[PDB]
Amino acid sequence: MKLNIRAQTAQNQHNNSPIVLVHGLFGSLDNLGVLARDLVNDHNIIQVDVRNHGLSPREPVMNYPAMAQDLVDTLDALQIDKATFIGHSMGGKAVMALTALAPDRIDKLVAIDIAPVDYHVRRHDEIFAAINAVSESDAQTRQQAAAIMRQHLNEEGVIQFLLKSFVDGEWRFNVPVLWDQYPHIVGWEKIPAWDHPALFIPGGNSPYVSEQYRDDLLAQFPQARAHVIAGAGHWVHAEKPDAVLRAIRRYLNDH
Repeated sequence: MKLNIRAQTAQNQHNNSPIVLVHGLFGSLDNLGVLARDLVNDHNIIQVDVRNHGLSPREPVMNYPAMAQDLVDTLDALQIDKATFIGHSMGGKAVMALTALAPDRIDKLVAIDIAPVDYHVRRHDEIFAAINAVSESDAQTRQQAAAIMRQHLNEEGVIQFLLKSFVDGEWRFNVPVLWDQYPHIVGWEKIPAWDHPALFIPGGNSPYVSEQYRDDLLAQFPQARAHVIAGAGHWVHAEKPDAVLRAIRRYLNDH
């Protein structure tokens, strides 16, 4: 289905393909804004809210072919034939899945701290507990919500990231569905090889793109290029946006 988006025209015409930015689990279209603010200098930008996030529609189904189709439907809605896609984590998996569903609609591809693999672990139980605790309380403001979340989480950055989706005393993301479909989100459906250069940007202090996932990564992205950002965790763009942008532009210029 069509997604909620925020589009901005390039400040300068350079004959570049437009860039679609796709956030990760519990995120919203504002999360990759730091990248959009730089890339809009020479590209039309489209920031999307993934289904069940932000102000995009809710749907009980949450799998990658579905998220990939949403991207196609969104491109069709904006009458864009082909675009470069940049996705973080879950968003990166949606973009990678798009290569299998509609390769002709993709120009270049950037996957931030994510590998095309089923991680086979639960990594968000405490986050779900914090989210539910906030909902069960009488918290209305982000300050009140933060106080409760700190009782479950000790990573202030994660708490603030989640709170970007706490508005009018309600979570923007669809909690029951993200919980129910969680295995499919941390999971993956293997795809055919995409024989085109693809950029992967892992955080040096993150296990999302470690060596144990390399064989599977290359089997699906034979021409994958990895640019590890030293001293960065999972939300690489939030910690080292400059380093991420340098890697992105080097790839986009493909000299």
